[PDB]
Amino acid sequence: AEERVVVISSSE
Amino acid sequence: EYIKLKVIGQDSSEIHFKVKMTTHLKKLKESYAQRQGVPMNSLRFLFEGQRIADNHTPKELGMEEEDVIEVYQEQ
Repeated sequence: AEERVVVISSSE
Repeated sequence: EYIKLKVIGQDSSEIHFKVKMTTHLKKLKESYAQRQGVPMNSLRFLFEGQRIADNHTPKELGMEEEDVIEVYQEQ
């Protein structure tokens, strides 16, 4: 598996 | 400030999340469940063995860069 980085936005 | 958290799954796979220190971790839980293709409520998310609440922030839990979250099946 490759590296997976998810950016979580600040809007909720 | 953002930090990168490592989420370790039941099968030892990893997804990392860049999360703002003030973001409620509900958002990470939703994203992880979406990417695993399972309902968010089938999972429990633990930091140092303690359950992460929807409205916990990384700041409240004292999380730091490269801290680990573990995902288990809900009991």
